[PDB]
Amino acid sequence: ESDWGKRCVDKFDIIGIIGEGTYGQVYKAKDKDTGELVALKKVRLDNEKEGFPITAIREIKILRQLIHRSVVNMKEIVTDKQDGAFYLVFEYMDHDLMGLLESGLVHFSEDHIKSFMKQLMEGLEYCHKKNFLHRDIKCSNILLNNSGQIKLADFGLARLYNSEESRPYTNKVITLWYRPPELLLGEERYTPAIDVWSCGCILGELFTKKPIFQANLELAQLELISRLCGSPCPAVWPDVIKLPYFNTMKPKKQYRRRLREEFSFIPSAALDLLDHMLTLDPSKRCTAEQTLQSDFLKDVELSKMAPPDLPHWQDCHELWSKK
Ligand SMILES: Nc1ncnc2c1ncn2[C@@H]1O[C@H](COP(=O)(O)OP(=O)(O)O)[C@@H](O)[C@H]1O
Ligand SMILES: [Mg+2]
Ligand SMILES: [Mg+2]
Ligand SMILES: [Mg+2]
Repeated sequence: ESDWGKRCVDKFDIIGIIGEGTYGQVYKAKDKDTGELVALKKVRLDNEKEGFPITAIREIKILRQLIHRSVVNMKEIVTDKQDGAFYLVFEYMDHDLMGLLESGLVHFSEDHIKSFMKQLMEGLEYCHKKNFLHRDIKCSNILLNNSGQIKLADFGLARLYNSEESRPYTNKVITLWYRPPELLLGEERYTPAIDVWSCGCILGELFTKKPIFQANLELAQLELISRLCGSPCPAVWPDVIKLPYFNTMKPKKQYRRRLREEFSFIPSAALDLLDHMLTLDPSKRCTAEQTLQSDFLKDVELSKMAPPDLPHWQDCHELWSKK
């Protein structure tokens, strides 16, 4: 169906609110004609000074350019009854990574992690190849269904990136805990590397079940990053002295990288990949394509993997986890 925007929201049965969204609520709902479960993201128009939100417009333009298994795919746009909000429509996903981790109902085996990472990275690689930067990777933006299928979501901060030559981009992107060192240090002409750093944080978080860098503020965050990955310095990161806040934001002692010691409990192949993902110099950081060729992922056959043990009776989304 090419003919978007005309079908009515009342063709869906609204089951319940699953999210609080930037420009409207997110609903679980059911298709009355097909019986299919969907998520509806509301876009409210009324009382907006500038009408339909430029934010949703950007996301819509990006979503429409991406078709991949591991990336959220918007089915149609529907309207409130007329004569007024729109609703973006997506395949319903039972959970997101944050809600699950927080539920305390789940445990992820090495095999589960491999499978999740394989799917996340293939989604990410696809986006990068299309010249999109995600810029908001975090647990709450990764969706998982009961069949154990992963989808990268929330393209609300994504943008096109110039692969041919460098361009200046917005710096305060990515929630702080997942934000890479070059951004904390004020880079504006950054790269798809920023997203891979976010993913290495997820990977580590899957093993410890807690976000691996948890600070309030930027300087504090850099210090925590320094403590694990080593201080940023020219010896490992020559270009670092060119960054705006390098002198201003300086860690507290000149730390050694102790990533491999701190995460020794992790399997060695996972740990290689983690090491590479959390490499401070974005130009040395592995690409999304590189992660897929790693020991940890290269031989993961998805068809041959058992779905994980996820609750089929509770939908573990981030909003739920708070309530
Ligand atoms: N297609 C979907 N299926 C199931 N749940 C979803 C879907 N899209 C979003 N959600 C839930 O709604 C929450 C908000 O969605 P999102 O796209 O992340 O908007 P935002 O973070 O900008 O408010 C997500 O954390 C997720 O838990
Ligand atoms: Mg989100
Ligand atoms: Mg968002
Ligand atoms: Mg590697």
